[PDB]
Amino acid sequence: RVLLCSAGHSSMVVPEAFHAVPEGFEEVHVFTTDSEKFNPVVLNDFFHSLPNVRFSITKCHGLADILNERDFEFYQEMLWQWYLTKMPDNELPYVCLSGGIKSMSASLQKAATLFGAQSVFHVLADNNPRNIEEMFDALQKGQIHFIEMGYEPGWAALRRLKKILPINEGCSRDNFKPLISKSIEEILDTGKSNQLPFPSLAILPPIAQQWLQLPLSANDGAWIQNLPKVDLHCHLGGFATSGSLLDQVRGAASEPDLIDRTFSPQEIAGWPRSHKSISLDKYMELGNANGSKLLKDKGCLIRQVELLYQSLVNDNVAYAEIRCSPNNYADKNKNRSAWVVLQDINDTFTRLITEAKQKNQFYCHVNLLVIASRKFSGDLSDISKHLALAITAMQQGEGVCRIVGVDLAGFENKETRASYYEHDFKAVHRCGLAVTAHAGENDDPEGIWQAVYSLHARRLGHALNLLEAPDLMRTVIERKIGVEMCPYANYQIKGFAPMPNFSALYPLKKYLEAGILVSVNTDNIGISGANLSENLLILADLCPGISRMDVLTIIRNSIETAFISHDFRMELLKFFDRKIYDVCLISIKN
Amino acid sequence: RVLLCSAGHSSMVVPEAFHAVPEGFEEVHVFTTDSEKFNPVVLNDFFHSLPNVRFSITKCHGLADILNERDFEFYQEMLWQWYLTKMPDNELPYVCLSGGIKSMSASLQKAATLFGAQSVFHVLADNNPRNIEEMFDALQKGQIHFIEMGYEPGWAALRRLKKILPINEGCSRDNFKPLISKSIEEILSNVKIMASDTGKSNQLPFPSLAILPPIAQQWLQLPLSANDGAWIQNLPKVDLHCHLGGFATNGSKLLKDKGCLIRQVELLYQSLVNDNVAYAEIRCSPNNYADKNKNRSAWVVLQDINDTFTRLITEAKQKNQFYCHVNLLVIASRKFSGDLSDISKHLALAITAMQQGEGVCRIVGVDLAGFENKETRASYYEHDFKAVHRCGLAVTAHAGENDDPEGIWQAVYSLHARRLGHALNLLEAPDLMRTVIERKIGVEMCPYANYQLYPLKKYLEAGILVSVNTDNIGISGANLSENLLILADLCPGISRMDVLTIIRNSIETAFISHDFRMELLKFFDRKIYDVCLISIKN
Ligand SMILES: [Mg+2]
Ligand SMILES: [Mg+2]
Repeated sequence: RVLLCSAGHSSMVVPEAFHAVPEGFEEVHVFTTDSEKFNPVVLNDFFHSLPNVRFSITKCHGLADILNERDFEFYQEMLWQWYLTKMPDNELPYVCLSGGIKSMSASLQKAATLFGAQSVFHVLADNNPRNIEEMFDALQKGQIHFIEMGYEPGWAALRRLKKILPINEGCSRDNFKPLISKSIEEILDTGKSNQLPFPSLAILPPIAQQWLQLPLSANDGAWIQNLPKVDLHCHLGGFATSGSLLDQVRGAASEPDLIDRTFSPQEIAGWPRSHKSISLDKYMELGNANGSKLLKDKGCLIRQVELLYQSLVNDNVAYAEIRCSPNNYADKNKNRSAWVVLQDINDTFTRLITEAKQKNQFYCHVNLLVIASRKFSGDLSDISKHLALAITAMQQGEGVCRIVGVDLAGFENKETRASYYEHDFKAVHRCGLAVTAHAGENDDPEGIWQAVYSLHARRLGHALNLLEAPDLMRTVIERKIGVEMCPYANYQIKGFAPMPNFSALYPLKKYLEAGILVSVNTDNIGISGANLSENLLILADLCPGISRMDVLTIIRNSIETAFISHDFRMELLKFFDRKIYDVCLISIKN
Repeated sequence: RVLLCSAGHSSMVVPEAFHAVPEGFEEVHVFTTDSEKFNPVVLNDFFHSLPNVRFSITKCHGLADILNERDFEFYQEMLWQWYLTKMPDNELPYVCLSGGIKSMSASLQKAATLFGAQSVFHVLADNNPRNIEEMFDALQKGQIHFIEMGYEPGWAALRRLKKILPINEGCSRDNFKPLISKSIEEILSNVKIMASDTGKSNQLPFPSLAILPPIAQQWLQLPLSANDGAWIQNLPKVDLHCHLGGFATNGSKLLKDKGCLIRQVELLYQSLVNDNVAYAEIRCSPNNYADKNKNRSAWVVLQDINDTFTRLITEAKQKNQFYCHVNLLVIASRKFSGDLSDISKHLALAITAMQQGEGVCRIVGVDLAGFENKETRASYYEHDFKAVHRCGLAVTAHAGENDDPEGIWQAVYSLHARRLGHALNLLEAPDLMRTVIERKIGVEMCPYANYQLYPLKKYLEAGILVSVNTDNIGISGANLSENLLILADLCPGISRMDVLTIIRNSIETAFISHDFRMELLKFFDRKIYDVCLISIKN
């Protein structure tokens, strides 16, 4: 073990602390001011009798004693740097405070309680011995007291500053940034006080408990990636659109002869950070290289599903729901019916889940979503076909990758407000499925009312114009209705701050403070060119002033709004709680 | 602003610390041991020179100095106790550390880190001044120096130990108890359990009261005993279903006048506060109480109810004493054939009444109670509810006691009832269980009402947001604390955790605004924390 000490007038308190553990101590490292009242020769001869005990001596060069604010802050930053440098890599260092005047003793105590120490304590003797032949009988008589106030874990993970900040033993106060000063300066609203999800978030030391409340920044990439996230609006057809993913899915086709390798979607400057707003038609056009024209192949379908699952696992996602269009990928020529396609995707996902779980690795439990599209070019019987297919998949029953519900989506040019397609949606609720609705992407605030009150839809897509219907806000809020929303996709197809020639503000922050159960999603990964992590991170320059804890409550809302069973909700909540606790403990160790 | 400092052998710290802040302070408290070396006369006269600010001296009885482990632990306990009796109620205080020898300096810094402080600092003087005039002189020359440390927020949950013991009327060594040691050991054990185990580490399913001692959590996991009556009485509660007219059992025959209604409302409020209930929703019958011959319309009666309730709420709040926010629900008695327009009248009255706006008490929803029958199903009144949801109201229902499961289904889906009354036989339709589960439709079930095997346990296992209510206090002759008490013997194997789950489900199913729900969550969390932390000792 390694012990640390600081003393003033007293010269050999370190030997007194060296008997704190009856077994003994292994390493000794003492840091103190440049005052001459400390005697290094006595400590040297004391520790020379024990060669097996390492004895390293360091002093505050250029500072005999603390006298003013500048001297105090200089000594504080140097002892901080020495403390980060000198602790054991995996063990908390030992430390004692039986010596030194108030300033350095308090500074070392605060540094120890902020980083952590194996045991801080005090050693006092009744007879205040001056020579070793005195403290020998002082400890023999028991006069020396081993004053210990309690174990001090500190922040179990903060020492990343040892590496992210280069170790510089020789330096002055002229160049140092106290990140801790910024993390302490502003700590203490009702919301951030009591919207704490994941009850274990009350357990982290007050440093982390308040750090979670700081505004989110673009430099938060590793931490946001290391969180377990949830995606609820993902289109499988838009996963692979270009690049290595497209090459891999194309090469896995059963018959590569009929693979159109000539088409190539055009580039958008700065994509995904579009230099200007884009229309919906071109947004679908960028996904023309994939979709249904290429995914008819069974091998292509298997490769796409496996690649999507692998990417979802790589993005640290723990639960997801996938929107699929089984009818679009059916082909009667090869006896590839829509039901067969859905069954194959179910078996593939179940096999992937089982093989990931059997190895006790990280896996994202995945459930499907069927798409009852607007059915362009008429032929609305496919709506009933899709509902029947979903119902059959739902009472299929056995398995793990279950179908949870249906999705209604499509173009808003037809002006469908959940009334045209209401004539058949009555039967689905009897079985026990769940209904979403892509409503009001750019339409009037009227259709959503029937979408929630006649369709009984528990989720909404986008609905970015909800801010102008406060009456709709109130009824949405009381009914606990989730709102799926895609940051990058909406930003690209509509335009929001801060790109030039636009004044529209992203309604996310007001949606959160209102209390709408909004869950951030990614829509089409390949076309947008951004995974869940990037979509979450873009909120920094999308909605300024947002804090990490709003992200945490967004994740909690995403858990809440998923069409899943109760017991699975408890288990997933427990796993998310533990994982997120470890993440905020260890990842932000920076 | 409050200054706290330790007194050793010299009067150096206190005046320089008091004048260190340019604005100055208002309350200053200094802690010291039983040592006769220190003198209080200088500080006494200095603070008497400025009597506008407050000052006090606390002496650690029976301890002149620290000479062993027992002496130091006793001093630390009394220092922590003096600190906790001396937090300002809301704001964090300032701390000066330069007093005493390094031992009490470190103890005071530990106290500041543990309980949080506004801005702790150090004070040093080169010339070691002695008497007031030359302290002032040295401060004139700028020899004074304040060494600011930082701003510790501290453990928010650990500022709540003032409730268990402000002071033990000057405890002696014979009856001394290390309560602050209990606090520090509970928090360190919680952190160590978090860091060591994983199975216990991840469960944590509740509002972040995880910071109780592990012994407290183990006691909570234990099943209810019939002797926990004091504990449940002390816990804040919520009564989402209470009928005003059935308290003094009355109603149509007696309450036609005005003074009787006022005294009934006051009695209901007094009884409701008497049980420490923080929130309740009341269903009333304005048409049953109107008197046309006296020019007493139903609207007038409802306005009088709202006015007396909000007046009482304001009166209770002005005293800063514990008060119970109450909202009103307009009943729609299912009178069937008689005066079929009464239903439309009641809903229209509700829409008009909820729009009054100003008033802490308001109308948040309507009720569908009345004579239940197949003809009285939800598919009979549904022509009239196309607009109650349009104006943003809320609807409850009472079905399942003798009705049919498809009636419950249509009530859930046609009326879009946010809540539900009774429906004890919901087990026999697992499909209905799933429908009520995923839609998060609450259930209001009163154990005494059905008492006059109970499946509530199975309801918690499945996941119904079950709320326990009084229905009608008077005819049942029991309050909500009694209702919670019957669950012990009435349902064996019920754990004290499920009582808190019932309370939480009740506060989620209340027809309340988002911000009001947020405030109620915070207040409920603080109150349950305090009450369990107090009651675990006894
Ligand atoms: Mg979409
Ligand atoms: Mg009742």
